[PDB]
Amino acid sequence: TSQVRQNYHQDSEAAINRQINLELYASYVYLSMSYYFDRDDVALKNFAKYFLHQSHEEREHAEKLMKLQNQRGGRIFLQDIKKPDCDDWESGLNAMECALHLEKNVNQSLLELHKLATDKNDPHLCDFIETHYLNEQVKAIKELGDHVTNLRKMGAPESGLAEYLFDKHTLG
Amino acid sequence: TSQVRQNYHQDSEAAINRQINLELYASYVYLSMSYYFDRDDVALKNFAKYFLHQSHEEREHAEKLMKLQNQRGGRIFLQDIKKPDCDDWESGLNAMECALHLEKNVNQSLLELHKLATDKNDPHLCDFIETHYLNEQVKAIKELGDHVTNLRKMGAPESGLAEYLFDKHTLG
Amino acid sequence: TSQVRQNYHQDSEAAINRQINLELYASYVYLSMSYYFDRDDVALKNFAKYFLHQSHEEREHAEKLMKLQNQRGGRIFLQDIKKPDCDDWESGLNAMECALHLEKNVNQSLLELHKLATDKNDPHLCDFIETHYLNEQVKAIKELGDHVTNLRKMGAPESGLAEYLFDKHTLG
Amino acid sequence: TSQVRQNYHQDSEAAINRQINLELYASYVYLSMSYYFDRDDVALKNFAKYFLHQSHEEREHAEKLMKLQNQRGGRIFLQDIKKPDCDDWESGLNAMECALHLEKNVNQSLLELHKLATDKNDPHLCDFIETHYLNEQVKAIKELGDHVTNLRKMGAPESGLAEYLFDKHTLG
Amino acid sequence: TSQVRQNYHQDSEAAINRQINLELYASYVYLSMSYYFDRDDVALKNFAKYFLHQSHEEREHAEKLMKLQNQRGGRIFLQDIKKPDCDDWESGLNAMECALHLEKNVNQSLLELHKLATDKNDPHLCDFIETHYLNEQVKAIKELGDHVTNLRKMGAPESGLAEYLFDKHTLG
Amino acid sequence: TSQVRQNYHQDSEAAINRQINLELYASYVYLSMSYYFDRDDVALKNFAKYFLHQSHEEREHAEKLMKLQNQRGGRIFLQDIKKPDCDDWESGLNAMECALHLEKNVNQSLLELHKLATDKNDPHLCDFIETHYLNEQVKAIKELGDHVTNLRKMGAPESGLAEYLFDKHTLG
Ligand SMILES: [Fe+3]
Ligand SMILES: [Fe+3]
Ligand SMILES: [Fe+3]
Ligand SMILES: [Fe+3]
Ligand SMILES: [Fe+3]
Ligand SMILES: [Fe+3]
Repeated sequence: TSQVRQNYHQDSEAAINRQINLELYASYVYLSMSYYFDRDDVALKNFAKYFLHQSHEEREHAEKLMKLQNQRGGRIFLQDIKKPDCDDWESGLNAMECALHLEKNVNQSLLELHKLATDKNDPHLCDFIETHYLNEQVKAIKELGDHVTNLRKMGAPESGLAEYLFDKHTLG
Repeated sequence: TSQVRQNYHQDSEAAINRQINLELYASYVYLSMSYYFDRDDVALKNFAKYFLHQSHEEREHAEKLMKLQNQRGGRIFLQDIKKPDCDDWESGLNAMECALHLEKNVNQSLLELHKLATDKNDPHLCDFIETHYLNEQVKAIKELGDHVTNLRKMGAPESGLAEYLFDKHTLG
Repeated sequence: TSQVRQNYHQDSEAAINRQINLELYASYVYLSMSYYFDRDDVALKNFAKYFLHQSHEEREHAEKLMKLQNQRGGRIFLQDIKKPDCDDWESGLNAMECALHLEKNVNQSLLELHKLATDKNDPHLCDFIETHYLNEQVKAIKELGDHVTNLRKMGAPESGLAEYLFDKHTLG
Repeated sequence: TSQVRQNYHQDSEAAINRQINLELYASYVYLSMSYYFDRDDVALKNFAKYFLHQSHEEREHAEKLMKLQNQRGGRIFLQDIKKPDCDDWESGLNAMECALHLEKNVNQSLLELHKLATDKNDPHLCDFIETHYLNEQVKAIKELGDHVTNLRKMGAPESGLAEYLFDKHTLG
Repeated sequence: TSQVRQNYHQDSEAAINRQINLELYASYVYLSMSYYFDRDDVALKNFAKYFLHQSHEEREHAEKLMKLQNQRGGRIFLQDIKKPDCDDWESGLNAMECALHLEKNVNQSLLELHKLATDKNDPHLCDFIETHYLNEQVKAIKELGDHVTNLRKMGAPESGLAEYLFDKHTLG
Repeated sequence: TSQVRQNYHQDSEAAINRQINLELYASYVYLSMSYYFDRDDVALKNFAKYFLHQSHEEREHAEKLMKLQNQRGGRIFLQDIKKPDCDDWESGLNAMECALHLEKNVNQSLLELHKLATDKNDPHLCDFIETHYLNEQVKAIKELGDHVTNLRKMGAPESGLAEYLFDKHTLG
């Protein structure tokens, strides 16, 4: 046992280890997306910048979870990061839609984790997810929904003018 | 009676009290409009900013009227602010059209008030409405008519590209 | 349903809509109070400034709640803002006492809302009320209790010297 | 009763009063430790600086708890601060080990207090302990565990070179 | 024996250890006083600030005595800090009166200590109490007597206006 | 085929895709290493900082390779990032030794890739590996060999003083 461990269930430690894997996978998906819009046949530079910064943020999220593990006396066990479930992302609209789907998946995993903490009487873990994850996620979900709405309104995916214009004004 | 009251008819005091209620209602309508364009299914950020600043201005208008009441020795009596007559505002064009309709309603109430002052020999009240309200209103009406014209020209409400583009260049 | 809605009960959405109405009413009460102390027969300038800034803060509180509604995929439904339950507020002490009463009413509505979130497993809403409302309210209640205590000590409401002196040193 | 009291159980008030006593005792223990390493026969200047700043922090923690008591309408009742349970602290390693033991004791008292708040439906108190105490404590526990690990690795307590070197590089 | 001990009687060492306990108790009394005037039913903010800074000063006095002990080769032995002899301090005037009483108690303990040094031929200890304690105490006693005089003159404790006014102009 | 593809063999494209996977794996190994030295039972803060920055660099290396793929008209295909082959890294010396082993593995993969380019007449790819990878790798290998030499000289892994001292002076 760790000399610093206090009120840290094995279930929580394990759930944290799984959260790290999911955040790392999310970063990989966004790195796939960013470079999709770097192709000469896509060329949406701002779409690429968006998913690159999202990828970096997800990595920061994983590194914060790993730090918490170490601070709670839990032991970080790492697993394989699976390949993004897609390689060709089609339009910018489909990529935003995929991103929303993945963010709502993380938020749920995070909510399930907050429930575990609430069920194991882990007030510190609760505050941590509330303080550093929950609202961030609600904020990403809303940004993506709005991106998706505007893209659909401007006529994307069929209007390439829209995706290009969306790139210059919003993502730009 | 107030020790500072001089040439202030009861009719004017009452008309001022009613003007305050209308300005407060106008602020509420614009607050409804601003948050309509904050929805994930609308996402017109600049439309939201426009109606938010309009809401703030209408509140300033009410507070100036309340100050005048106190300065003229009139007693401010407040009434219930009714709920904006709409909750779903549809397109950005419909919201601008509603805003014009409400501004022309305030200007008329203001003109009727200027008539009361002119009929009660209240030169101070007259200058006040002339100095702080009338032209402001003519200026809002013209800005809204132009917004409405450009939106209709660009193809709004049916062209979402137009509303989005209108948001980025004019409201933006 | 909203594309961004996740773990957001109808009860919570409705409770948020009601919280917005109460915050808007609180702003109206403080606007009534501010202009009460702008009368020539009252003339407590700092009392007026206090309740004006409180009014503005309550409006900011409502606008933050409306933003949260939009971010959680809830739909903002607005209701009529009732007239402040008083028009003549008597002394500065009575106004502070009314303000305390209304703040403890909001805090309770907020606490009841935090309970609903805790009962619907809404950790995000919980943090939101904890992060942006609860302590703020405890802080307002304490400022008002202290204002009320000092006013009663200095001899207010019967000592006009006290209310005037309280205005210059504390509110001033 | 206090005019500002709302949702504040007697149990919580009492638990807060006891938390204040423990934080004050912790400050006394750290003041004993700081001056232990100021002796001519010890002379670990940085060890002294560490426990002095820790002592000051614990005092700030008590003063924040006393402020919360006053803000919640609870009445601060103070008890005797017991003498630190030790006078000679031996090596720097033993002092760090004592400090860890005492920090894990405070964190537990804090966790028990968070449970009381969670059991009395005190969301404000909950956030307060989460916001200002819990993570701070997890952070102190981890800093001390690491200090203890490095000291044991470098060969302390038997190697005076280690304690001296630890003083110059880490505490220094 | 300490390698640095020279002309340091056991009586002096013990008297220094007792002086430390009294200074620590004085700090506790002032911390009780400071938070008394932070209550919603008292609300004398400047009275609170006064006794808080006094509390901090008394702690500095104890820490200087502990440093001297270490420098003279004496060994610091710590005892329990008793609870302030009061919990409710009534008026600001009574608190000042209590503070004077406690300061004259410390000065006497300090004078008795200076006598011990003069009787044991400890010129260094003599200068230390003369240099860092005696005049400071005479200066605190005079500030408190003057505070007490002005409070009694302005009509305190019965005039709450006085205590409030005293807070804004002198303590303020 | 891509409209920008010219002198880009399928073998090279595939070798680039494999290089990306290896660089991503290297980043994962360094992230495992960094957090190993963040444990309370390890606590080598500078060792953690070293492997964290190395992890970031390897990610930059992968992202540069992905950019080159897009610029040469090759299509990025991503595969699963395997879990670092170790979870407990033992001493700081073993971690450096592992890092050397992995860097010499990447350099070889890079050299094999430079051979493929030289064999397919791809002068651009050749310069790219020469310009951005080869020397960097020779420079990392030498830094790690030197780190390993100094650690072994100072007595690590058995001397914890050495690892701690190595952390403060070199990594520090
Ligand atoms: Fe994330
Ligand atoms: Fe207006
Ligand atoms: Fe509010
Ligand atoms: Fe503490
Ligand atoms: Fe003193
Ligand atoms: Fe690399």
